Amino acid sequence: KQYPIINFTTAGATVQSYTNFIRAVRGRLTTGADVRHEIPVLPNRVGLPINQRFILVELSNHAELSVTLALDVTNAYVVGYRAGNSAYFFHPDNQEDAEAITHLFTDVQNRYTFAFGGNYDRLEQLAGNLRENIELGNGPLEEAISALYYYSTGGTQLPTLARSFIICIQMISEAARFQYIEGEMRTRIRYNRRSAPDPSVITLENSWGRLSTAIQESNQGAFASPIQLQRRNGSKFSVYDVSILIPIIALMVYRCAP
Amino acid sequence: LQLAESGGGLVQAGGSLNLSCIASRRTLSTSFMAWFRQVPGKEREFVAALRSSDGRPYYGDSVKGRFTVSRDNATVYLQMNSLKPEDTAIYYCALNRGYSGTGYPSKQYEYNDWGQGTQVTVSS
Amino acid sequence: DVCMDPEPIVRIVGRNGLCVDVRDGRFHNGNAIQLWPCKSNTDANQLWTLKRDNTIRSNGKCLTTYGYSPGVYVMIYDCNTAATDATRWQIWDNGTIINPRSSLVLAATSGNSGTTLTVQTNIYAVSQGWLPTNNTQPFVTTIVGLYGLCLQANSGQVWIEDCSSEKAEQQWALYADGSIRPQQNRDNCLTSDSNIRETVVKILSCGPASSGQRWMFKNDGTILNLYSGLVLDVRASDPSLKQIILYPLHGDPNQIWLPLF
Ligand SMILES: *[C@@H]1O[C@H](CO)[C@@H](O[C@@H]2O[C@H](CO)[C@@H](O[C@@H]3O[C@H](CO)[C@@H](O)[C@H](O)[C@@H]3O)[C@H](O)[C@H]2NC(C)=O)[C@H](O[C@@H]2O[C@@H](C)[C@@H](O)[C@@H](O)[C@@H]2O)[C@H]1NC(C)=O
Ligand SMILES: *[C@@H]1O[C@H](CO)[C@@H](O[C@@H]2O[C@H](CO)[C@@H](O[C@@H]3O[C@H](CO)[C@@H](O)[C@H](O)[C@@H]3O)[C@H](O)[C@H]2NC(C)=O)[C@H](O)[C@H]1NC(C)=O
Ligand SMILES: *[C@@H]1O[C@H](CO)[C@@H](O[C@@H]2O[C@H](CO)[C@@H](O[C@@H]3O[C@H](CO)[C@@H](O)[C@H](O)[C@@H]3O)[C@H](O)[C@H]2NC(C)=O)[C@H](O)[C@H]1NC(C)=O
Ligand SMILES: [Cl-]
Ligand SMILES: [Cl-]
Ligand SMILES: [Cl-]
Ligand SMILES: [Cl-]
Ligand SMILES: [Cl-]
Ligand SMILES: [Cl-]
Ligand SMILES: [Cl-]
Repeated sequence: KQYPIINFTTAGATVQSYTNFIRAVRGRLTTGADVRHEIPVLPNRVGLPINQRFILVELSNHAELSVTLALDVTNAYVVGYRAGNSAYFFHPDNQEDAEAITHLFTDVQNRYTFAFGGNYDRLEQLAGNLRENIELGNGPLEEAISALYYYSTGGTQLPTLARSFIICIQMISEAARFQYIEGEMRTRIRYNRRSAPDPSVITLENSWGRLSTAIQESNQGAFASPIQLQRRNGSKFSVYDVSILIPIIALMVYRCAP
Repeated sequence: LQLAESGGGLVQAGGSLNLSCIASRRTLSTSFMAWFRQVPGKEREFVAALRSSDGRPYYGDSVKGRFTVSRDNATVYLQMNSLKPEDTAIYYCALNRGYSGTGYPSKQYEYNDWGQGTQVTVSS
Repeated sequence: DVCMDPEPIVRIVGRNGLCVDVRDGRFHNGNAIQLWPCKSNTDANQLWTLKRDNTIRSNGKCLTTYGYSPGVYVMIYDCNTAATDATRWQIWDNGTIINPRSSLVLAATSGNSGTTLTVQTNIYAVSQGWLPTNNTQPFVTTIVGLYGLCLQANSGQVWIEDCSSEKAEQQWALYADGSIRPQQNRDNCLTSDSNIRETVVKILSCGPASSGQRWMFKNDGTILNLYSGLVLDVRASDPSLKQIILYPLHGDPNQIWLPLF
């Protein structure tokens, strides 16, 4: 038995093929039975059976290379990937997660757990660049797939690996989490442009956990305290209520029970 | 890479035709497909284009809502309706690669791959 | 492990961007609640505590409906001597504030400062749209849809056009009352002349604050006219017709939008 697999290729990618990809990812991350203030909640980690813990994302590119990312359904985030006969995993946060990832890619020959987790701070450190200076788009993703692939054969060094994780995590995990960020990647494909995410995108990414908490702990959608976000030009504004977020956020991490 | 046009022929004023443009091969780097037309002694005139990334259509000035350019699973079509004698011309399908930005190529010199053209003749 | 239920203190912003306001800052029982320009200070009469018991309180007293039939006024009242059912409210995700006992909704039937608030039969009109928040300004955004094109206002007409960040006519003010207003004329509103499919949407005066002027951004990317159930739709998926219509939900690309700010 294998976890559910969703496919995307950069070769000939269109606005439609990327949209279908992201929608299929969301459909396998959660059933949609738990919806709060019209925003779907991901499954609760506690008591989630191991056979339901992950989904796989097989990426292919024009160079006819493939890698398979593993995503944790409880937070939509990349935990590792497989290239050929090797698997690679971010440093687990705890003992239970360390056991959990042994259920991924079980027939792979070699397995490596990195010193670093997948948080942006460290990946930016390793890449030598902040998110605001790493271009996203179909071109960057095509290159990230090749980089991820050639890491297994010795052809990719760590800073390029880190940059490739940053590209994939935003174009897959953050796009699944946010219609807004899916729309941003849609735009890059639409106009065949690559560009770094503007401050509105970065701040949404940084705020996903706190937004999930604020919405689920709200009194009927009104927050106990504001969440500060940014416009595309970097100016700041505060959000006190779920209303404006309904078209912006597509998935939330499970914080508590209704 | 070869493009082939089909579907030209004879009709009378007010009639309709549907042209098709089939590539010999599918390349995945195409940015725009386009239809042009040419009569003797005039330059080639932009008729219609289709943006590959999302299917957005574009039309030349003299096709005044009368034509529809479209794409299918696996071929680009030009549906021509309410044809006037002024639409008689050789019609060509063309391909553009590597375009980047929010606009569209609409001039003959912006498309580098060309079919041989199919003749359209409108009676009366 | 149940979610915490806090009691936020917020303004309540509604019709034309005005705030729910205990008139003159006086708190004797029966004093009217009104629309008033949103303050920036800490005055109690515009700061509402959303209590766990479904009351809405200012300076410790309750937002209270005078009665259970359409058109009666809304007042401040001692929470324990008021009729309990008259102090109960639910705040809906679609912006409605409803009194469960009567099923009537908080309303401002005029748009002027000083308008006394009433309870009314729910018709999801702009006069019945509210937002609990301390944001006193509308959310200004572009609205992107089919083929990446931008919703654009041209006097009374609305259509989708190639996006340009230089174009004030492509900027939209998302008001607390559910209205979508062209940034260059905040007295105008995205308006459907009826609740019926294929009505061409226009830009008209916000004066009626009607059911045809209230819109909700849904989680699936559609922009929904609450009262009719119909969504904003690029007619025949053809931008060249320069017509946006109401149409039943199907979720194809000509019904999908995104607020890009
Ligand atoms: C991503 O790509 C993989 C590989 O192509 C997809 O899995 C494959 O799905 C096929 C069905 O779409 C399977 O083949 C068919 O089997 C049926 C049996 O009745 C036959 O009728 C039919 O003619 C085909 O032979 C194929 O076995 C399978 N390959 C695997 C699992 O390695 C994958 O599809 C997704 O996973 C499978 C397990 C099914 O649940 C699909 O419904 C599901 O969509 C692709 N992912 C997506 C999201 O499309
Ligand atoms: C929207 O703006 C209003 C006006 O500033 C904010 O109200 C203020 O909220 C703070 C903290 O929530 C209140 O302070 C608290 O006072 C209690 C009572 O002693 C104390 O126990 C707490 O530790 C804290 O100091 C403050 O009184 C209140 N101001 C008022 C009512 O005039 C409001 O928080 C904003 N709402 C949101 C969601 O941000
Ligand atoms: C505006 O928001 C309100 C509240 O979210 C919506 O009203 C609610 O809509 C749901 C779904 O239509 C109703 O669900 C029903 O629940 C009852 C009892 O739980 C059950 O008998 C049905 O099987 C159905 O599941 C819900 O009752 C209803 N009312 C409340 C108080 O939640 C309202 O529809 C929204 N208006 C628009 C135009 O979207
Ligand atoms: Cl390492
Ligand atoms: Cl940097
Ligand atoms: Cl133009
Ligand atoms: Cl011929
Ligand atoms: Cl008083
Ligand atoms: Cl009573
Ligand atoms: Cl006034």
